[PDB]
Amino acid sequence: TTPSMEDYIEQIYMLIEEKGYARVSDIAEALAVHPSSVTKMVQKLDKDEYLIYGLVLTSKGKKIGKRLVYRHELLEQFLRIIGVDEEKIYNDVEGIEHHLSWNSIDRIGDLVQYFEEDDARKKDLKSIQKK
Amino acid sequence: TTPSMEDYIEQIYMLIEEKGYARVSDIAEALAVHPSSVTKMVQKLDKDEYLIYGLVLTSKGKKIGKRLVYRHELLEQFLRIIGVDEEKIYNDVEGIEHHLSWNSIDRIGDLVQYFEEDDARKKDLKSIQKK
Repeated sequence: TTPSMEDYIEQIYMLIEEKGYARVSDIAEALAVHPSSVTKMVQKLDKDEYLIYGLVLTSKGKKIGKRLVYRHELLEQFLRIIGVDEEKIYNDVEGIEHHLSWNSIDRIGDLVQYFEEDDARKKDLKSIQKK
Repeated sequence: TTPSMEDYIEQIYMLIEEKGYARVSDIAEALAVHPSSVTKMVQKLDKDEYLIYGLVLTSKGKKIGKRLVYRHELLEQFLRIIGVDEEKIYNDVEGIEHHLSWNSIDRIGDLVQYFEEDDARKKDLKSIQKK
């Protein structure tokens, strides 16, 4: 499960949910890569049984894809809550998402919940930045 | 300033602070890489003027090195504070450190300060994990 493989699974999952299907051409455009690079990964994803062949995810691929989408969203919410400039959030998440253990993701989930459940906490955090 | 280059500068800075100098053999062992690779990277750092040649950092290299060590330390503090298993922290930081903008680092700094000025906040956060 490499970072690249994860980016592909996350994108395929999102396209299926968005359009109802995922074409190699839409993946190439979404990730800004050459279609041959897409064909190579797709074959690896099929061999590793994450999907079949247009592109259809297996239960294995769907489970991981849902987790990857959840992880990405959680991390954007994390950086957003702590005050990171919105414009910078996507690129940072795209890079760090692949290097956090599930344990760290669980704890970041708790941290997000901590601030989401009581706005007063968000206000107090903001006060720190103000200094 | 690629992730690999940053790992090298971080290690060189630390070795100089640790032993007083940085041998190529020590950099190789520290990063678990073959000496040949170290030679190649050192030539690049020398060209980009981060150091001169044993290995002595320029003010440019020292400034970056200090910030990289600070960044790594802050990130360990952050994962430690939110409850990540200590054994998992180093590896997560090693990977995410290169993918966080300075804006994200500054905000994580404020977040760590937020929890440090009131133990009650740490307690409330821990309760969420406990639950």
